[PDB]
Amino acid sequence: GRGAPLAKVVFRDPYRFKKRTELFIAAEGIHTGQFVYCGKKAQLNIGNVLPVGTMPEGTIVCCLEEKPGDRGKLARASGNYATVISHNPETKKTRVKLPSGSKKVISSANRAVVGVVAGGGRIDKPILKAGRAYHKYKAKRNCWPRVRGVAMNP
Amino acid sequence: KIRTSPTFRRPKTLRLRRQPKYPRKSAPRRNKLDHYAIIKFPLTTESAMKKIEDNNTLVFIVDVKANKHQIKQAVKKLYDIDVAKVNTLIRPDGEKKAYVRLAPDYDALDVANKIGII
Amino acid sequence: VVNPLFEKRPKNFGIGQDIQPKRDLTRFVKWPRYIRLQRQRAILYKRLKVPPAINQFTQVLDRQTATQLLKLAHKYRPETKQEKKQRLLARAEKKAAKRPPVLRAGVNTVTTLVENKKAQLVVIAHDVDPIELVVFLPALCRKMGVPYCILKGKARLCRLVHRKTCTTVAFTQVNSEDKGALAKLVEAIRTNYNDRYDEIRRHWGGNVLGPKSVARIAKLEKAKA
RNA sequence: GUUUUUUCACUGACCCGGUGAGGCGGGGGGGCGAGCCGGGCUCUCGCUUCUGGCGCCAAGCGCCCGGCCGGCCGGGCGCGAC
RNA sequence: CCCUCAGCCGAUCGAAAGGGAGUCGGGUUCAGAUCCCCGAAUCCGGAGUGGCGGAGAUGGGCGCCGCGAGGCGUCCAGUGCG
Repeated sequence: GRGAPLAKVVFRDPYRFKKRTELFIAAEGIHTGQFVYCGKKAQLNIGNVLPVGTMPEGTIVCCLEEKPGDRGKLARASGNYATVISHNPETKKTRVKLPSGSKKVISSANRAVVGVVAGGGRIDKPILKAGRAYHKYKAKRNCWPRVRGVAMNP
Repeated sequence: KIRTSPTFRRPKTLRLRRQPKYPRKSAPRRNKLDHYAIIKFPLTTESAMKKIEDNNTLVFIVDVKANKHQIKQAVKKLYDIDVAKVNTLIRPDGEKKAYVRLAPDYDALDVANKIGII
Repeated sequence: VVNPLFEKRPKNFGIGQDIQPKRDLTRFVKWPRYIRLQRQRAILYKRLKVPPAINQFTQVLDRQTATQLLKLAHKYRPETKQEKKQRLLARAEKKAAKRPPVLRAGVNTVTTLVENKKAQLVVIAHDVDPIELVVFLPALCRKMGVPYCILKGKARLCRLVHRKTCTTVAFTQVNSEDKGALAKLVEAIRTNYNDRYDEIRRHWGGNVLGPKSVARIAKLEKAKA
């Protein structure tokens, strides 16, 4: 029902001898066996999670939180990116340009994975056959064969 | 006195035993699925007498509530017998029929006469 | 004597290194809904702007005086329900063959002998559960010229009588040899409560912010110096 | 003083998100750089980025605790982890 | 009893075609058979003071008595081998 591939990333719990597994939205370049580093003091290369207040202007990020601790809402469809415009170190507000063109202000301590989302440019290939459209929408919801209103009765 | 978990679990309170001031019911219910109540009557059919003389098993019509275990205790108590196995089927009459095969120390035909089926 | 197989093992409990120890989390526990209620009821009473009629019950009598007061109060108890019967054992020696001073208990039967000029000192508990029961007795005792003190613990003041809790306890009378102890109490209590009454009436309690809201203000204050 | 009479911001009702409500806000022995001649001071960090391993249920240091016969066996409490 | 220890985190229902250990050959009736009979197996559960073998597990270094086995007291190892 979704375009972009996921990624099962295994961390180890800092508090008990468990092991936690989180489903991420894969950036283009994430591979299996790769280490990813999440949090404030983590470095700035693709797959890492770090707050938008602790990275330069023009940093192309994806899967960006809109309220701090909501686990990422903006720019997570296949091949999307919400680029950083500028900071405001006092009051702690960072401008971000979104996939539409809207430039929203967010609370600067909220996190995003670096790089653009995987499975990009998939709206280029033509469906061609009504059957492919059927097989697409059968994974999502009951919405496909759109009956236009003008043919219908009053 | 250290809280090592961020959760509050309900403390395990004591729960006493019942020591009731009077028994609810005066007398215990005297059992109604007893030895005589459980075995109604033997079948005396062509099939049943053929089963008696060829397979060494009696055929009884048994009270529909009864287990195989209760049948196997009942026939042992009511006929001074020993049983190999009991096999029950509920008939389309709504009554049970229990094929009680005897262990080889006893003959079905020897027992059929003394209980009074022939 | 020094065994060379015994070896020191360091646990580096820094981030992303070692499984953290079992430390005290009494601060970050998700408490039951009732504990959370009674706690941030005590927080409301510190944040909100509390009126002097209610707030005056937080100016409570000092430990030194309260001990001297309960030592005097302990001699003029009402009799226990079992103490009453041995007084009725001592009836028949004239019948079948002059009453002492106690503490007047309860609010109605102390209120009726503050208005009547029949209370020498009135003791009030600081912690009455609905406060409307007791709010006025400061005003009454002051206006009628009764010396009054406020003690901590209605449970303590109810253990003077032989019940659980008792909001108000009055001294109606005392004996000839225990006049002096009551006299030196009323001196140091009437100078404390009844004579500070124009001061008490204009004194709003509460209106104290949280320690980290205060600590944010103090940071902002030294940021312009 | 008790209102009336305008902009900035306060938390405490009320709202949203998160979590197994696990380290919040001050200060402090502690560590790098700021500066006066061992002395006391304003700020910056709080221990892991070379690999498709391993990581819990304590090591160590300090004080007492029942017997048996100042010499004969195993337990509790702190710091470790302000 | 009282001390020490315990996350999955949702009661309960929902399939005679999904998941789901283990029975097959011969004979037998007017009408039933993988069910009765005969003969070969087999899966799960249990055993009260634990029912029998086999495994653990019976080396190595000694010192006397000894014709040598081999015995007798000592002192070390053994939670299986290729």
